[PDB]
Amino acid sequence: GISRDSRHKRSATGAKRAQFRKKRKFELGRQPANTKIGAKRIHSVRTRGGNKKYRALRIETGNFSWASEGISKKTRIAGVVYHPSNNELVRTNTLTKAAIVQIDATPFRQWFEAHYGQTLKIESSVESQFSAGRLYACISSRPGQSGRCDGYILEGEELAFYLRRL
Amino acid sequence: AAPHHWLLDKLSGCYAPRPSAGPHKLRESLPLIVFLRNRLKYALNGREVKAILMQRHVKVDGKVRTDTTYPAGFMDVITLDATNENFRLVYDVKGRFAVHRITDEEASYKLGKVKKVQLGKKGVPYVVTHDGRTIRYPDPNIKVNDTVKIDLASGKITDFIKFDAGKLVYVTGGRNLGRIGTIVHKERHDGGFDLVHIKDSLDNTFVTRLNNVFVIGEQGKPYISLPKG
Amino acid sequence: KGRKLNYSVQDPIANYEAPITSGYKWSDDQIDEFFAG
Amino acid sequence: MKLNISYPVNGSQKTFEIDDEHRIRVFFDKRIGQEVDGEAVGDEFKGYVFKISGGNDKQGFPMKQGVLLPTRIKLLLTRKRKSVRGAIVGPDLAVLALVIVKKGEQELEGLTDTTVPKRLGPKRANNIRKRLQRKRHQRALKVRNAQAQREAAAEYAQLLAKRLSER
Amino acid sequence: QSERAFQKQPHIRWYKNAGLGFKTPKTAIEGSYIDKKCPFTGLVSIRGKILTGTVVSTKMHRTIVIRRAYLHYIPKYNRYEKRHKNVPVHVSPAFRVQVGDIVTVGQCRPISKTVRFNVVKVS
Amino acid sequence: VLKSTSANDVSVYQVSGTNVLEYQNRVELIQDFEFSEASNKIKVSRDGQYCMATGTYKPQIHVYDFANLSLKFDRHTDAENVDFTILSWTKSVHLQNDRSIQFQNKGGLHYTTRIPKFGRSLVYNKVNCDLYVGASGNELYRLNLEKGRFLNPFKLDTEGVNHVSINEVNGLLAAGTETNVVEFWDPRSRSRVSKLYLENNIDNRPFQVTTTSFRNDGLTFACGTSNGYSYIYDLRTSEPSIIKDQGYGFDIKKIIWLDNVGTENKIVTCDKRIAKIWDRLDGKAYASMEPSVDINDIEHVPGTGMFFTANESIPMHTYYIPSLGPSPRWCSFLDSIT
RNA sequence: GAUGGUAGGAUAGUGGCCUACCAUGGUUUCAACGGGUAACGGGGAAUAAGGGUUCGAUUCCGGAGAGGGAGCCUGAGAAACG
RNA sequence: AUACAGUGAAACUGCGAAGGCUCAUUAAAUCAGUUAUCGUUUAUUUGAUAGUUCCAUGGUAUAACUGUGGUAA
Repeated sequence: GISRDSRHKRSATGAKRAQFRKKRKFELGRQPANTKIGAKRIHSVRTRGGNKKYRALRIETGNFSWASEGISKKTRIAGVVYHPSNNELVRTNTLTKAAIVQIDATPFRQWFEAHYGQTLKIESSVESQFSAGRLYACISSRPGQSGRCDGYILEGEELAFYLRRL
Repeated sequence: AAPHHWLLDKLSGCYAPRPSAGPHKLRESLPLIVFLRNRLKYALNGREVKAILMQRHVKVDGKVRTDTTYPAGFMDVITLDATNENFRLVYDVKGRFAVHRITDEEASYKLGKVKKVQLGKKGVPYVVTHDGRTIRYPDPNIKVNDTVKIDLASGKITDFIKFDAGKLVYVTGGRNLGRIGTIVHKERHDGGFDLVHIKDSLDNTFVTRLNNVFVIGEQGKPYISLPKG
Repeated sequence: KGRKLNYSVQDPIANYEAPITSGYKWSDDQIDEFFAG
Repeated sequence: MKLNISYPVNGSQKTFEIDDEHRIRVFFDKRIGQEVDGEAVGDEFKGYVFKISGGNDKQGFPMKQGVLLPTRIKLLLTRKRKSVRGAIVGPDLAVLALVIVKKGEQELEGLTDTTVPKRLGPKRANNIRKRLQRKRHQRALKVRNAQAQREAAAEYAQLLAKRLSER
Repeated sequence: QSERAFQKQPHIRWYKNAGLGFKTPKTAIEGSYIDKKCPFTGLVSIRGKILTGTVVSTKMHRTIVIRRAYLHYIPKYNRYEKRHKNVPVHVSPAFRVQVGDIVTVGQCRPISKTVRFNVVKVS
Repeated sequence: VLKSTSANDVSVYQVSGTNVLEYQNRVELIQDFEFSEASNKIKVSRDGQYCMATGTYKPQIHVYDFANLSLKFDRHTDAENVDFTILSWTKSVHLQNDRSIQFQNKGGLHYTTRIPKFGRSLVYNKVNCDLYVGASGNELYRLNLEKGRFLNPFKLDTEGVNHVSINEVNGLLAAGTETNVVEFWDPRSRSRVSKLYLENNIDNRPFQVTTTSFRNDGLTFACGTSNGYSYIYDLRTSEPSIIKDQGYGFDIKKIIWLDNVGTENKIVTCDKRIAKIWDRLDGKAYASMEPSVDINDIEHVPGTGMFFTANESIPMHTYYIPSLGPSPRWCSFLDSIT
């Protein structure tokens, strides 16, 4: 990154003759670490005293949350199909916040068969993924700042809310 | 290089003493060197005021706090062991720090304006003041700008003065800094020039802010003693 | 489409490199009789 | 060339100015760590084996173990550009360091037949081999700290309970 | 009321109150509008000062351009040249503000490059 | 003596592996060869030294001098890179993951320009000096280094292109698209000449061609896919091909020839985990180079038998083959240690 | 990026601060935007002096620089006079 | 004072220097006050603030130091 200041750009009035200043330390834009899938490597960068910041690049073990009961359990990552904060970001298959990524939902199968007995009330277009294995789930946590991959599962309303999109 | 509040004579020096960090801010306090050395004159220079600070005569707020630039702000009761000196210092009517002499039963406490009440962590009610005494557990009816009375042996609130229409208020801030009389008017606006207004000898009127004013008692009965002329 | 495809002329790259005369070691007739089909 | 030789367990080390470089040419193009024989560096020390351990060349520049390139190169060490000779030994070493790990056929009145002792015995208890009143006071102050703080906290929480009952 | 991706929703339908003498309309307490930066449900909290004036343009959505003429006692040429001010402001689900419409706003948490004020009143 | 992996009656060696007495018999070739936990892309310059390796987090440039066996510098560039080339020595051009293009010099960062859409590949033309940059969509752009203009961008098919390359001895512009068509343009005419279609016999899903290459005879063309299937092509009966399924087959990214050293008609293929090498006119594997981690891409140093990968680990692996050729003049005791 | 909206990146965090997508906005005769110096002078920036009436106390002219641009590192604080 | 015991060159340590010249001309954007940050960082100052235990004390590896040396340095 470069900057965080209004001095390089124009305001709501249209001004000119900028030529302002050598940029300070507190306009610090670090490089955009597009977090991907790999082996888990988090860079421990420093800022503002001992404010360590976890910059995750190759995180896997996503803690994704069963919605209707709120069961955040551990799984892997496959790939993001739709994220128009950059439509090339899904072409390159990175992993950022608020992305809709696919999960092999085998521990969710284990929890359902463990606290319900039988195997398969829950919606049908996610029951198809209960059968097959890959369910859609959206990342909540920030791997570029907190270094973690947490998320929430897609269950019904939010599922169709994304499936009608793409 | 000085402020106005210290009552500092100009024929003193070149470098003015910056107070160190502490309870109060820089702009609303006087350190111990400008207190003892050149106001009530228990010293002649910085060397001997550091000497009596190493001897530890000062007992501000019941603790010793041996430091030259310790920022004694509003009504911190300076206590000196020899000749049982008990000093409550308040504001006069023209902006300076009038240091009134009090007695032991009055210096056994102080009062403090409450700034905010918090549900901070683990269900604990919470109160802060201008010296930052985070004391446990007041009643739920502590609004902003009320007045707690600190214990000064332990830290507990002993008495409480509610801020409402018809209370004796002290103004420390802005162009009303250091006035007493608290009743011509009440006017709470919604973000500025909001206050209770203060009389004069002819009962004139005045405007200030909420945070720049704080209560000291009742209409005729403050349990603080005040100096006179 | 503001910063998208500015068809301007830029200062440091206007003579960043220099061309070559013969270039391809083949001939253009070798191109034509190379991919006639 | 000069050959520094070290017999480590006896604690002996000495340099030997060996001219006549076809004796020296056994070491040539052998990098650090690879062993050697006494047979092609000398005749009077046969059955000898030396692990090489670097050496400063002429112009004094050291070699660090195992890079490449027996000329001088400019690396980044403890980070600034320092000049360092390559680990491989060639014709232009001033001194070359050697560790003798087996005595062969001749005694040496510098290395074998003369030796130095060590420095001094150990100081730590476990190094000599191979408090409890503080354990009283630590535990007592810890249980007293618990019986002060964890009781006083509930002792003003009950005052909160009195304020809540009266409110 | 969902023309964009990424789970358009309140962020924890949801409802709160800034207090301090400003009402919350019943659709803004319980309605289908998201209230992302409208301070009644919102994510922002109120502070600062509150300014009042009529408008000039409400052309783009979530842009309320207030005008604010005010008296100032000019001593230079001893006559009052009349004031004018401008401030962009995000929408609220309480009034489609047209030309005229003296309204007031409270200071909070810079939303775009130049907006710190969001509508809290219409009268 | 460095250990060798098992293969088909042939030996390879790695230097700077994940595993590479050992501390005191270290075999380190290039000092400070390690990045910040991954690697983007490595390539060796046309002259006999100065290899360049792009960065991973706070991405750098990392020029290594081969005649000093260490690092020269690391210009921390502004964004994360995907593709670049080297233009002789000191000049080089890069493009990042955003649609911006950097021009590094001896002083570094001579300019930063942009392309209107997100780009994926860049090549330079030695003849009349226009870099062709392939991006997403209908758009294959030019930035001519003569007069710094822009040129009349090449109209593609729908989705775009994964790789562009021009032929060396005659200039035939390749562009590996998504819909199996290879879209050969002419660097003379600025028009299409052919729209060759790629076929198979398995047809799992509609693969996209990701790697294009030529060599210095100017008659054949090496083609890739998004499935792990190498392809050869000639003008001689250009509709079929010879194909090479690979035993894992995710996405082949680097297919490069051996057209300048001995042991001829041989080619290196490289997908995400493995990089193999086989012979022309039969399609039988000469060797393979299985590392302990995935591969971001590779490169092969000219004149000799050594390979440099960019991977997803902390160091980069170098792979020496003492049967393909010797070790070069700056590594001229690798044949003495192993 | 002009003006705003949605999301992400980076942040110490607010923020078109940067990028994807979308809308064609926004300031102005109630002075936009632009023109220069006794802008080595001015603005209280401050002390005022018991008769000097724009001399007469000071903070700051603007930002930079440690041979020249570039990149990196340290720290509660830095794009370090070391 | 036969495991330490005072002077103390040279080495680790705690800190020191804790704020100094020249050059091209910015019109409330340089500056001064003020509102706010439940929109944020914070060493030091000050007030507060910790409850998971199956069949008498834990490991080599480096200095300083000796010893062999290289180099004009």
